[PDB]
Amino acid sequence: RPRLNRLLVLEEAVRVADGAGGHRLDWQAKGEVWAEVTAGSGSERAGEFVTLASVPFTIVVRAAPVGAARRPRPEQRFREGARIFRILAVAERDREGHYLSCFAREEVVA
Amino acid sequence: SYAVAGALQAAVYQQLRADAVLAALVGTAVYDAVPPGPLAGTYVSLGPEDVADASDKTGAGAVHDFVISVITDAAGFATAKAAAAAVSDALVGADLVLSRGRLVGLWFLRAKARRVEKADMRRIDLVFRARVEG
Repeated sequence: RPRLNRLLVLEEAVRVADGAGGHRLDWQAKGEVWAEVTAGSGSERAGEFVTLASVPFTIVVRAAPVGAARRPRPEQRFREGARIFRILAVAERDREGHYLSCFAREEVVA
Repeated sequence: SYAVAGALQAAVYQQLRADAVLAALVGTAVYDAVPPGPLAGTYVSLGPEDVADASDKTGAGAVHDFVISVITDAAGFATAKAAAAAVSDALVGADLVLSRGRLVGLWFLRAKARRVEKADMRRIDLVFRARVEG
């Protein structure tokens, strides 16, 4: 079972729509959650015109029912200081449902 | 490249970051070499040229169809279209000064504008033609 040792700020961006059918993201902070972060094999990735530096980073938080603020959704992101962990999906580790699997990237531009 | 293109990129980089708009939309994030850090996310990028050699008996010139891409991580990409509106009016009708040789005109060409990686980044290319003279 996980050792939730690291503190991560959950961040949901409120989506103000613009004129052309898109939205605007500002990323205000939601509450702070404790989670363990487990790195996978990391390597460079050909970005757009950047040489990014990605790592898999499976993140384990505690769970919640789906209509609650303590559930990280995949449109959210984590942040430890200035390290932006994205969220790819959440996936319910245990059989009983105590913990979740977040999946990050944390791609600094290298 | 031909002899001019070393100074053509140095002139179309210096025409950017002195344009008043896009100093308020993109900011300082106009670069060929992306500096290390957290990757701001609304940058432009000025590298992928290609030359076509419009020359003559007396001397030589060139036609540079250089590409200036605008990248954004925003939800929509009316942000990038507003940023490349600030790119293009800064360059068409340039009246630039080069370091080696002259350019006679800086026109506009194709500008593809699609979704690049994982439907998340939004990159809009801008091909500009620069007929120069060595």
